Amino acid sequence: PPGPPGPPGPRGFPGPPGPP
Amino acid sequence: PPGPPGPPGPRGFPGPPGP
Amino acid sequence: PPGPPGPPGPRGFPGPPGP
Amino acid sequence: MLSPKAATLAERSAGLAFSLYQAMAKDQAVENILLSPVVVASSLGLVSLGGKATTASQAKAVLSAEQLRDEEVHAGLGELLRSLSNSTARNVTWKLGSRLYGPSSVSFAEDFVRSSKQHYNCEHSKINFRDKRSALQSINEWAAQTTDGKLPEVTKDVERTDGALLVNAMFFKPHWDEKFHHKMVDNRGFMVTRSYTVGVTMMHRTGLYNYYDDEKEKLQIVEMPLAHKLSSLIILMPHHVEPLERLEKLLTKEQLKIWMGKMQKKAVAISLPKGVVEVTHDLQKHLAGLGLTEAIDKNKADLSRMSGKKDLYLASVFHATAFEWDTEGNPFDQDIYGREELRSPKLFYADHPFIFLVRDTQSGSLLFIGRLVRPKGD
Repeated sequence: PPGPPGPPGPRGFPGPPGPP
Repeated sequence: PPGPPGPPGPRGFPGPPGP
Repeated sequence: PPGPPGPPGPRGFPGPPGP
Repeated sequence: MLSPKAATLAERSAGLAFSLYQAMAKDQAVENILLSPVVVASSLGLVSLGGKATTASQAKAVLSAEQLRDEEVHAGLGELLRSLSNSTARNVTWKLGSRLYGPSSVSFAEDFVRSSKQHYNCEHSKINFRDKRSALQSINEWAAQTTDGKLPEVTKDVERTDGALLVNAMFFKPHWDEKFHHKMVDNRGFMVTRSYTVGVTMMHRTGLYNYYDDEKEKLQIVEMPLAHKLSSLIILMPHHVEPLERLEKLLTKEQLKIWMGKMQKKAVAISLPKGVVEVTHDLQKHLAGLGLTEAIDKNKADLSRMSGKKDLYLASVFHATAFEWDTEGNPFDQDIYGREELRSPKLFYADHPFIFLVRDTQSGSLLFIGRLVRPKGD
């Protein structure tokens, strides 16, 4: 039988700051 | 056989407020 | 064997406007 | 299976552990929390066993056990404790030691040692607190031996040295009903805040888990059955990286029942920090804030069943735990899922602070409660 599905990729980059 | 690829990671955290 | 890691998540949402 | 008496005491213990968690969460010197309800309750049972008049009546009041006979409290808690150390069916690593340290000049009554040993497995030793270096050594070595090195030192200092110290030392390692693969571990950041990250080892598994995403209160909740499904580890985590205060206001036994009723068994990819979390709490002040005012008071305490005399008071209630997140659990068949069932899983990606608890699947009664705010890491 095949192995378990792999782990998730890493969390994405944080979002940009909002406007002033 | 190896398992399938894992899921995409979570979305990054939202950005900080502006100035 | 475990599957390979998924891709990285997307960029977070923009922050709120500056007060 | 617990007797009806023990089940009633487990419920009292659970209600108290919840009140204590909420009190400690309001304290900003408190970071990580690790609490065992029966062990907290046993501290109050010991005070009732060793105290008289209002010292003891307050202890029962904090436990909401006013309408239980004294002997019912000690018996029900004893059956609980013996059950957690049974290891017959559970296949879950639990080590607990309980030791009452008294001043060298104070003789424990023969009747109290027999009763506290009988009901609470409590050990007793006079220690001389004038020799502080040696006093810490006795406590720390006893705790390390109790936990086979998982808790190598409980405290660096004993502030109040003229009374009794109750020390509980524990090691707890949940054993999953469906094990994680030992190779599904890697290194990632844990965000303590939005500006402080600690490098941790994370472990990962995708499977079918009871799950609920509360979009309105922006939190996820997931249920992880422990070995042989007689208890579950529940994890509660907000969507964003935030102090847990907001979630803690929502958390109640009633709200939990609502959340669990909204859960559905779904494919979930769970990512958790892997490793040992060590915490020592001195519950003294928090128990006093909950109503145990006289036991902890040098000038009020009546613990003369403990010692015959009446200058002894409860100086500290040390509650020290090593809680280990590990991959090990029961093996599971080829595929009780299929090629179909695990695709597009929900992510429960615990890279920021969360609350967790262990619940008894049968009586819904709390069996452990805590939160992870700052993991250890290099």
